[PDB]
Amino acid sequence: ACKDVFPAATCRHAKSVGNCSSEKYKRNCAITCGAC
Repeated sequence: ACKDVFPAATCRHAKSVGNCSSEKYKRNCAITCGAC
């Protein structure tokens, strides 16, 4: 049970660079960062 709260535009931006470690863009965009 999860869903990306943050906008895809930002999410991808974090992943691209590899800032997935940061919680700021992990709790919301779980589908992207968490990969659930």
